[PDB]
Amino acid sequence: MKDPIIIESYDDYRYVGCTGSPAGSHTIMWLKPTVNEVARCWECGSVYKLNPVG
Ligand SMILES: [Zn+2]
Repeated sequence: MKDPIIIESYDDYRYVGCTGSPAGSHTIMWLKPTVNEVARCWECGSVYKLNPVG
């Protein structure tokens, strides 16, 4: 929940899709960090972050 993984957004509130890793580890699933915030998986359990990017 610091800064684990980056999802390049261009919106403040956008979703993510992971499969665990670039190495295809689990299924596919969908989360949403926010510019201020973070979000956790349930399959890999990785936390993911949004960026302030415009
Ligand atoms: Zn995952």
